[PDB]
Amino acid sequence: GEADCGLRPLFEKKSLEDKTERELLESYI
Amino acid sequence: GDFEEIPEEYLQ
Amino acid sequence: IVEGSDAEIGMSPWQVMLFRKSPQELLCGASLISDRWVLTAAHCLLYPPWDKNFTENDLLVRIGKHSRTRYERNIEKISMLEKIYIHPRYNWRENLDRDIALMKLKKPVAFSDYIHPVCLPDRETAASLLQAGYKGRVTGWGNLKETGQPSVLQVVNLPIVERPVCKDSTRIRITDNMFCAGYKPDEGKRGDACEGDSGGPFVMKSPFNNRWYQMGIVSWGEGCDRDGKYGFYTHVFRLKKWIQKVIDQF
Ligand SMILES: N=C(N)c1ccc(CNC(=O)[C@@H]2CCCN2C(=O)[C@H](N)CC2CCCCC2)cc1
Ligand code: NA
Ligand code: NA
Repeated sequence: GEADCGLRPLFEKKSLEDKTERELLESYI
Repeated sequence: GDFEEIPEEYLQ
Repeated sequence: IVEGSDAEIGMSPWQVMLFRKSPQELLCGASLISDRWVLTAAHCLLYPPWDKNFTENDLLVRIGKHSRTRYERNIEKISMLEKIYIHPRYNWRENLDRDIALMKLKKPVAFSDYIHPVCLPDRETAASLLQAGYKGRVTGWGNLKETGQPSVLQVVNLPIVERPVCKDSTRIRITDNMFCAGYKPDEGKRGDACEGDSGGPFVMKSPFNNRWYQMGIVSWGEGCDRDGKYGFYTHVFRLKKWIQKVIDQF
C-alpha cells in the first residue's frame, strides 16, 4: 500500500510516539 | 522446539 | 541484535520473518513493501560458499510477528512464495555487492495493526537522510551476542558512519551499494546487527513527512558489536531502479 506506506497503525496513525524515535529525530541536524 | 509448530495448512 | 531492546507492539509492522519449512527454523529477516512484495538480502536465499540455494517451495514468510518462536495466533499471517528474484549482479563470489532480493507472495496479505508496509526512499529523501551521524533503526530476531537468541523482536538505533571510516575498518572492498552504521569506540554507546538479522530493514523516520523509509538491508559484518567494526547494509536507494523494474515487469 504505497500511498499509506510508513505510517504505523499503532503509532503515526493514532499520533502516538514510540519510546526511542525521538533519538532518530535529534540526530537529523 | 525451539519453534512452536505452525498450522499444517501452511505446509501443505 | 546486540545491545538492543525489546520492540514495542506494532513498532515495526513491516517486519517479516523468512522461515524454513523443514526443518522449521528462522532463516532471515525481511520487510513488507506492499501487499504482495517482500524485500530481503540475496544472501538469505543464495550463498553457494555455504551450499545455500533456496527455492520458493522451501520457504514461508511470517508477517506481523513479535515473539520469535511462538505461533502468534490471530496476529501473524503466514504466506507462501510465488517467485524469488535475486539481483542479477549480486556478488556472492567476493564482497556481497548488491545484496538484495525480492519475493512475490502467492496471495496478497491483509494489512492490520501489526502488518503494514514500509516506504522505499526517493532520491531526495535518501540524499537528505543518508548522512554521517544520522541514525536509523535496525530490527531482528538474530543473535544477541557474537558468540543467545531473543524471546521477542529486538530493536537498536545506530548512526550512519562516514565512508572513509567504514572503509578503514575492514579489508573487504566496500562499494557504493553499501553503507555502514554503528557507534565508534570513543562514543561509548554500543549495538549492532548480528547473524540471524540478515535481510531485515534499516529504517529512518523522515522529519519532512513523518513516514518510515527503508534505507538499508542487513547484509554483513565481521563478528558482532566489536569495537572499531561496523555493520554493513545494502543501499536500497542505489538499487531501487532494479526493484522497480522487477515489480513493474512481474
Ligand atoms: N555484525 C553485523 N552487523 C552482521 C554480521 C553478520 C550478518 C549476517 N551476514 C552474514 O553472515 C554474511 C553472509 C555471508 C558471510 N557474511 C558475513 O557477514 C561475513 N561475516 C563477512 C563477509 C564474508 C564474505 C565477504 C564479505 C564479508 C549480519 C550483520
Ligand atoms: Na580498508
Ligand atoms: Na562496533
